[PDB]
Amino acid sequence: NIKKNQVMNLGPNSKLLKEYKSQLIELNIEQFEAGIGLILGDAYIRSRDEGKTYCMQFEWKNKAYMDHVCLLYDQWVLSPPHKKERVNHLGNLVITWGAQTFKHQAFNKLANLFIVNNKKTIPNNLVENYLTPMSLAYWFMDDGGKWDYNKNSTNKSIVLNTQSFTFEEVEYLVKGLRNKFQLNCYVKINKNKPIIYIDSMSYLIFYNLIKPYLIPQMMYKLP
DNA sequence: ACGCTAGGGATAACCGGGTAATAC
DNA sequence: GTATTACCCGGTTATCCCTAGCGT
Ligand SMILES: [Ca+2]
Ligand SMILES: [Ca+2]
Ligand SMILES: [Ca+2]
Repeated sequence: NIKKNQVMNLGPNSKLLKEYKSQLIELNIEQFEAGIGLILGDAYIRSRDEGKTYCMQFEWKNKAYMDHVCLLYDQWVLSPPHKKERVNHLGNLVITWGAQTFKHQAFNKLANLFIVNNKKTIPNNLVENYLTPMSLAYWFMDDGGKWDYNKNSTNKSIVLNTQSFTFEEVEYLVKGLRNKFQLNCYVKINKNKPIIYIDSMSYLIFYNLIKPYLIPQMMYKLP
């Protein structure tokens, strides 16, 4: 076998890299479980072939989170996160951090769940059959936040920013969250698009499930 | 008198395209 | 010359927080 340190700065078509890639067969349980939450959240899973391999591309303002995800997928990630500096239409500078895994058939398992016929969809019983506490944690860290951002608020209600999904898809996600994790949640409307509202009653239930997996610099998102 | 939420707006992300670097 | 592909880019906007001023 080959150590990552030996390949991480070779060319894309380097034979040693391909030999390093061939040693890896599957995502570990943690990378797959977190992957579910990430693809529900801020993650871009893509194929350049016809579904033979997939990679995940990442972009985040939060560098520490980017770092944490890169460490989680360490064996799949050759490069540190690269700084992305861009200029707005208003003239403002915008900083974010970019990273990607290399492409690999091990990522097909994640893609098969969501990417059917070249389009990001949600399967019927996704939450019920796949979403673990770890998945929920990464989903929250990607899409999660407060319902009440007022200073000195007593409201402990959570929001999951699911605006890219259809109303029907989000309803199914709600049905799952309620049945599997006993969360008192329902669909609400922002910009004529769906979000998931988790009531303040269920705050402790939600927080206890995800606490093992969240990082300090993502705690600001919690009420 | 003030908890709460619909609506605002500049991002913080998603999404594909291009290319520099091996192999043959 | 062609295939290969990880690390960038830049086009876009649905996010992701902030708050007006509604409702009681
Ligand atoms: Ca998202
Ligand atoms: Ca996010
Ligand atoms: Ca988006």
